Amino acid sequence: VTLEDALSNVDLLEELPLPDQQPARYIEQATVHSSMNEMLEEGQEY
Amino acid sequence: NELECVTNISLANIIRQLSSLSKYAEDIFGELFNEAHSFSFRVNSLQERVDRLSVSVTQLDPKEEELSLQDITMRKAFRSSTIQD
Amino acid sequence: TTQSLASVAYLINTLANNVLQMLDIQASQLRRMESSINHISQTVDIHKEKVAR
Amino acid sequence: REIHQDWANREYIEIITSSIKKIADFLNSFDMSCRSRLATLNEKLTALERRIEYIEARVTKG
Amino acid sequence: LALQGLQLLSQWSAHVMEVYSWKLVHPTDKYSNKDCPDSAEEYERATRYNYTSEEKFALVEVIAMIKGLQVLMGRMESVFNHAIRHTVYAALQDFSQVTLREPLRQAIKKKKNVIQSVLQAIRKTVCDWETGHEPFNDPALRGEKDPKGFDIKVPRRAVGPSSTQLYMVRTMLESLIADKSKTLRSSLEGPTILDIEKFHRESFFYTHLINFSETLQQCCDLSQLWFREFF
Amino acid sequence: LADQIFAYYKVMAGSLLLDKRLRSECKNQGATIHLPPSNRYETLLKQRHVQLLGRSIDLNRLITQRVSAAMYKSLELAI
Repeated sequence: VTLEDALSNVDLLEELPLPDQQPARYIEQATVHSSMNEMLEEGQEY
Repeated sequence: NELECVTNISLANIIRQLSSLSKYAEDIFGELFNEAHSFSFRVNSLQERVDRLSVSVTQLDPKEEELSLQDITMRKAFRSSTIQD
Repeated sequence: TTQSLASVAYLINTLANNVLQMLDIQASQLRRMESSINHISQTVDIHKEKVAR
Repeated sequence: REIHQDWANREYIEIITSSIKKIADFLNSFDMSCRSRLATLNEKLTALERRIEYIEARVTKG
Repeated sequence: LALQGLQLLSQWSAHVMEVYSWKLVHPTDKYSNKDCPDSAEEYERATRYNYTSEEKFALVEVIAMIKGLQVLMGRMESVFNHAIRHTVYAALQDFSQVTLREPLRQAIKKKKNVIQSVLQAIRKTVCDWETGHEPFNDPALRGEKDPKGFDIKVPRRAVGPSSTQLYMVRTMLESLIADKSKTLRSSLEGPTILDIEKFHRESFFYTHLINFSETLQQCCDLSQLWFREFF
Repeated sequence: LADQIFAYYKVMAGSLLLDKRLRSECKNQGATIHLPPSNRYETLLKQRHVQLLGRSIDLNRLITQRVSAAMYKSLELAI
């Protein structure tokens, strides 16, 4: 029910023996860039 | 807040990843259980066989043994299993 | 999100522990069987040598 | 400011994801170990079975 | 170390792919190779008879080394991720909170609003104030020289900046150094621009290293060694 | 792999029991019996986790079956 308890559970899980492993104006630019990327995802699919 | 909306979406995706991990554990555990249960069946069957063999062997009698020279090759020869996967 | 993770970890740990214990139990029983079978084989070949004598 | 709260939330999300990766790696390791042990058990059982059959074939007439 | 390993894996993959492609594009013939029969398909001469025993052994050794290094690097996923993200956060915060101070002060002092606006945007986009707000006693903002000083405590946590934030900061930062741009570069001193270029060239691989697993798997792609649709 | 492993092991076993004085005499006379080159098959023999398309293959079991068949065939041939 708390973050500390969950972290502890993970540590406990990790503590097991496992032998025998192996032997501005920039907004417009961002929008255009996003559009280009979207177009590219489709070109790769084609 | 857009940032607050993003964090909520990230938490939902994290819950979905937790479910995916649950399924990545469940399938492995089920396969392990199935194979170990088959192994347990084999072990129990061979344990029954072993106790039967022991109770049979503890009754042998050297004087009862009779050797037939004529039947020595008339007898079917024993061959071990040679199954290859 | 914090809760669910703890529950999943606990279940995995318990299940993993159970599986490990099952394997250990099986291996030990197999080892025990191997000893009885060896005793049986010793008795069998002793009887065969007695018959030969 | 919203930026600090976003950074803290990004800390939280990253910690959760790291824990997920820990669990996943552990699961993979468990799968790797358990299987090797199972293979050994299976081979031992197989050896016992054949040996038992040989003992049986050796102590029976017809 | 992680950067060097990724670069080495990429170099090995590039070498393997280049040699494979060159062999594919240059099929042999019975005149050159005696083992090749008179009758054979294009793929036959291209691949089967186009490699020597030593070449095949070298390819196998390179592939095995690549995969061994891949697994070894994967074993240290958590440590590499934590170290990379902590380093990225520390560098970004220290830069945006210390290195931009002198330039900002100079701009304010000489009334350079164009530089001041972008510098303030950069310092507002990424900087995380441990106190919850920008300091008010900073002498750089007022434009007058700092005493002797004015120690500022930069916080430390392990998290990489978001893709949008990193791209935005980089775009603003490399606009000041732009020769073409009246050039903004002409309004900045030498040491400040040198530090800015150093930071810009160093921060190129932040996005790649943040997604360490995807980058590592991409740098070791060998799936193109089996498909034969073209032939 | 199983065939070559069995052949190499049988050759090594045969060479081990060969008289050393006879080998020295043959070498002196000019009829040296070439020794079998060493190999690292043990690494493959100790492999139980061969992963291929999501399948775990116990190579050791298959090699064991093949060597058992080869040994039975060799014993029958000797008899």
